[PDB]
Amino acid sequence: NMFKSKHKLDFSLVSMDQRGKHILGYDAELVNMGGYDLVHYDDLAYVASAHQELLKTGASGMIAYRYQKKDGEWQWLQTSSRLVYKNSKPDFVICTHRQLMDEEGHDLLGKR
Ligand SMILES: O=c1cc(-c2ccccc2)oc2c1ccc1ccccc12
Repeated sequence: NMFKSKHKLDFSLVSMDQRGKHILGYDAELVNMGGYDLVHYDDLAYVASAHQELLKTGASGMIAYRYQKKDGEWQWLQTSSRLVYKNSKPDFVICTHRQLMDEEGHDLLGKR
């Protein structure tokens, strides 16, 4: 139930596992989709704090949030993020996701 993806430092998508493409339901549309565009409104500030924590410390722990698929439906995801460096400089973002059920996302939502 877990899949990986790679993003630029603005979290625009670069590549994604074929497992994740089947869940999200979007390859041609993957490069046109910048960051924070398909994240739920109630999660944008919390999700942006993980982006700040990623750039500040180099890693972001598992956080639960809602992402919109192609069908318009919201998907509960929990993602851990790590940085890839090019000579000590941050280069890309590597994310590890896990597809969650609605009850699983609600339980992790109540932990923050
Ligand atoms: O909306 C972006 C896309 C993605 C994303 C996730 C799964 C599939 C495709 C894009 O997630 C994030 C985004 C931006 C900031 C994030 C911070 C922490 C964790 C995830 C973030």
